[PDB]
Amino acid sequence: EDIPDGLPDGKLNAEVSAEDDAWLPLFLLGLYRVGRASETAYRTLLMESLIK
RNA sequence: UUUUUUUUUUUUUUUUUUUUUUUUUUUUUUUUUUUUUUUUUUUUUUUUUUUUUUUUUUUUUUUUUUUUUUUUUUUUUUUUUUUUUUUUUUUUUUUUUUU
Repeated sequence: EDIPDGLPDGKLNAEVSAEDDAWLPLFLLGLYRVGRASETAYRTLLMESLIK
């Protein structure tokens, strides 16, 4: 269901990686769970993410 | 290995003794750490007796409203990758015993 014209405002391009797929989608999906937390003491989910 | 009082020279056995002694008593007197005399509330000028009082007052109550120091919405293990579950294990051993 290709979206209508709401294309985001991009920025400049950094150094080309083409290899970070081993962590970057996992990092975003785990950051979703970290954002779902509500206690600062329960921010050990972030530490578990970094350990992972 | 050997041993088994952290016993022992032989003597001895009151951390007793010159002799004399025995109130860490005594000059003789004495014996309220009493006393000039006379006194005896560390009472008193006369008044006086709420460290009461201007009058008025008397929630150190009140603008009107109000009355979870509740609430975006959604929610409700300050659970979870999967797998697991002696903060057990080389093997051999098992008085931190022995000449």
